Amino acid sequence: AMKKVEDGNTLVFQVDIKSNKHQIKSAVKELYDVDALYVNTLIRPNGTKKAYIRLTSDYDALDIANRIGYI
Amino acid sequence: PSQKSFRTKQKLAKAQKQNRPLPQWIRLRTDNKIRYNAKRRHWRRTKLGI
Amino acid sequence: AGVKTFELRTKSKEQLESQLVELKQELATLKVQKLQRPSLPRIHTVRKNIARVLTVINLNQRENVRAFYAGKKYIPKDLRAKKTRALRRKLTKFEASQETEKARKQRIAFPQRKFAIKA
Amino acid sequence: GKGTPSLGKRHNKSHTLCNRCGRRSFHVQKKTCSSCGYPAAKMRSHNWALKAKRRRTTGTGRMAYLKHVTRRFKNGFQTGVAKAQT
RNA sequence: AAACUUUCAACAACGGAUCUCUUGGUUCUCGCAUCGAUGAAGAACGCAGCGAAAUGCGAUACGUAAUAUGAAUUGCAGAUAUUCGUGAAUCAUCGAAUCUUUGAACGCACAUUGCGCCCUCUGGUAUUCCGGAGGGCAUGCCUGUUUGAGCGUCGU
RNA sequence: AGGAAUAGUUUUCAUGCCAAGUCGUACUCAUAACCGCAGCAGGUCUCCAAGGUUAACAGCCUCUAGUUGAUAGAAUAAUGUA
RNA sequence: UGCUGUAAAGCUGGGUCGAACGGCCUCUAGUGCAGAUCUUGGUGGUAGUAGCAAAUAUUCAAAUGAGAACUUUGAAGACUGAAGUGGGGAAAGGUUCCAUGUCAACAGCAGUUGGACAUGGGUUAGUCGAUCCUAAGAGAUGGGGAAGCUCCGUUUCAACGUGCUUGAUUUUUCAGGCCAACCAUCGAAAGGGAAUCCGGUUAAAAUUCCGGAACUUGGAUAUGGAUUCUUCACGGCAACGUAACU
RNA sequence: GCGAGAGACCGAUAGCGAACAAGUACAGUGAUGGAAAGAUGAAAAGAACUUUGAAAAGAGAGUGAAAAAGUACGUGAAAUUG
RNA sequence: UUGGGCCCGGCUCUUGUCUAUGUUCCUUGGAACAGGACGUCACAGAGGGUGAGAAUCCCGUGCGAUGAGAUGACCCGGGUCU
Ligand SMILES: CN[C@@H]1[C@@H](O)[C@@H](O[C@@H]2[C@@H](O)[C@H](O[C@H]3O[C@H]([C@@H](C)O)[C@@H](O)[C@H](O)[C@H]3N)[C@@H](N)C[C@H]2N)OC[C@]1(C)O
Ligand SMILES: CN[C@@H]1[C@@H](O)[C@@H](O[C@@H]2[C@@H](O)[C@H](O[C@H]3O[C@H]([C@@H](C)O)[C@@H](O)[C@H](O)[C@H]3N)[C@@H](N)C[C@H]2N)OC[C@]1(C)O
Ligand SMILES: [Zn+2]
Repeated sequence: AMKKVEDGNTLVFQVDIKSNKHQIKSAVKELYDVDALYVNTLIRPNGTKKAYIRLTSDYDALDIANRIGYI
Repeated sequence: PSQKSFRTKQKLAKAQKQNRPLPQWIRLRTDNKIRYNAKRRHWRRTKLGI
Repeated sequence: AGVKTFELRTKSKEQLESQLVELKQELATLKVQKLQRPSLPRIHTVRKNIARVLTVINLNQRENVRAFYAGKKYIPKDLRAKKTRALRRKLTKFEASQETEKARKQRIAFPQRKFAIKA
Repeated sequence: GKGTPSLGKRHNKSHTLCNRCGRRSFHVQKKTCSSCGYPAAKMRSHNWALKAKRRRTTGTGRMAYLKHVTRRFKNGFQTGVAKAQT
């Protein structure tokens, strides 16, 4: 996941299994003040949902990840 | 199969979660009787019957 | 320990909602720190703080509606008394105590007397 | 060829999971559960099968509501809240 | 004569009898009457700082409030947790709540996490297109309201 | 039905603007991942298909790719099996 | 170790052991085993025996390791021989995938290896499917049977539209008009069906990611063009042509 | 069903199938079928340390009233075996 | 012969608080809850716990005492106004 952060400007999140791509886009906007170029989703083999969120070119995913606090 | 329903995949996820050995700190508790997980399952021996 | 319920009931609906936002932000922060410590008993406290604030908001609004429907003939079903299905079908005290005028006259005319023997 | 060779051709499920009871007794073509009788309004049961009644009956589940009726009856089906003492 | 075999004894095995027990069963008696559309019983899937079960619970998830009580919990760890006290622990008590997806199971459908429609609010330059939040739309029958149909029928 | 005189089209002509939800997606598919109680010589639907010989997609040899798995060692009576 | 009794049995010495138990007078019973191809559990002889022989076939050296016929690398000898022992899928399985560690049990020899065991990682779509359509068929509904669970009917003896279009009016009300033969619903991962390709990238995903280049549907809406004073375009004998062209 | 009190009852092959994570594990397409399994010690004091071994383990040592109690754990019969 | 509206009690139910007398000496034992001696309480010598058979160590048992609440046309005992 952090390789995708470093390269593709993509943030990787676990999300609620019931949420769709529109809700995830709005949620990252409201929580982190970033704009998603897209949201790719995935239900994992353990039953939880993973979202691959690529930010627009106006944002640097590494800076946002440092600010969120997990890098 | 690769093509599978949401219901099936949800059952398969729960089946993976229950197929783990005992957390070993359980055995240290006051008056503990469980020595191992007696409800293990191997994919080739016992089938899930979904 | 966390937030104290007797302190929460003094607050207004605006002060409760802003506190709920900050507890959720704090729980999100702890889950990020959960990825690399990775043991955070603090999370249990904040989870239960969110439960208490959510409880106090709900019981505040529930008492507003009870005051809104107080004395009304029809009130929402979740404010009506819930005893059991069969007990709610039972005749009310007024209905059960109804008497025909024929029966009332005879009851007044011949009440059970009070009496003893040996004198 | 009716034994081992014929046993090799078993890959079409007759039953799948039942929504009501969850057993894998929902017959695919009849759209009926052989265990609980879903989607009939009544649950399937027979007096010639008492052990089947034991397996799935009141008290084998959570009883999330009946659990507390006897305590609620014991207090006369109270309404209101408790009062602090002097 | 050894080896070998057979019998006994000792010790060691194999195995789990015997003896002692028992938060279980079984029978009898005494007392009580309380499930559900105000959504039951049952099902599925989740929830803990570290858990697979069992037990508890429902996105407020091994629980929230309240009442009582009065110093723990404990396998380890740990308060921005606590002790002459609005105070540790407590399914002690329990009258306030929460109560996912379902289920008689109720918008339609269901081997699908498929598809409508109505109202209020809200985002994208929007009564129509696309998105989000909240609230709604089953059947049989009763009483009533309203809007109607029939040269069935009265009067003018 | 609606449309001109200094005015409506028409997005079935060109260019430009916005958006596209949900679930599945790993891996095996078989002389060991399926069913035959098992890593069983059984059973289980289908697509792709090189050179030589030849009537031939048969048999026999070969290239790409893939395997070299199946308890092993020493001897070679009788009776077997092939 | 002995003693008593014809006997059923009773008592005692020594060892082991750790929490209750016996004589006598009576009461009571789920009260005495060698057998029932008895029941459950346990254990022998057989016996280190039958056997571990289909699918051409293995060998040298090094590395690793306590340990190598069986692991890895190199050399070689072979085979499948494209109707494969190759490369993919459907059904079914469900993490077996991948990396790291790892050998008690399992892999009917072995094991440093493994589909085993342990800890983690891993499945990204407007364009691929499902989803939608109907097929044989299944099946609600006014209803007609049946004591009833329910059976029958679906072109179903029925007052069966959650209708649609405009002129707009805001007043969220109207004004009309047009029809209602048919249409609950379910039924295909091989039938029908809107639209994506190439190159690159991982330990393990890719027509899904990255780079570049497109396409479809739904919507909005501006410019340019085209059309109209012969109002709703011209040309070609024609077949027909065109950027448009109520 | 809810709350109680009892017995000339059974005592882990008995007593309910279940005294235990029992309607569990497991089987069957399905209706259904359905086990086994209680006891170290008062207290884990669950054997530090040395030594042989690749290791599992052994030998010393140690704890305990007892190791003739070592999580293969109360006693520990018979068949069978050294 | 007389209806009705209410207050307090009783009864009924639920529930809080409170309670006698050895841990004296000797022996055995790892442990005294065993045996011996001397006692105590007893309307309490039921039962359980605690390092072995515990009335007297703990919880209870027996006996009472004293409070809080709820409910009752359809239970009754007195009072209040029409
Ligand atoms: C005397 N009573 C009769 C009553 O029996 C009934 O008649 C039915 C008639 O309606 C039916 O006929 C009807 O229904 C059939 C349907 C069954 O397929 C239709 O095909 C037909 O078009 C329709 N008219 C006829 N086939 C039988 C009569 N007994 O209805 C008509 C009536 C006069 O009331
Ligand atoms: C660790 N293995 C477990 C083990 O706990 C086992 O326990 C037995 C235990 O039941 C025996 O203990 C037994 O004690 C008596 C008597 C016969 O001894 C029995 O009546 C009783 O059923 C049983 N508790 C004990 N002596 C040996 C352990 N292996 O129980 C099953 C098992 C899987 O073998
Ligand atoms: Zn069912």
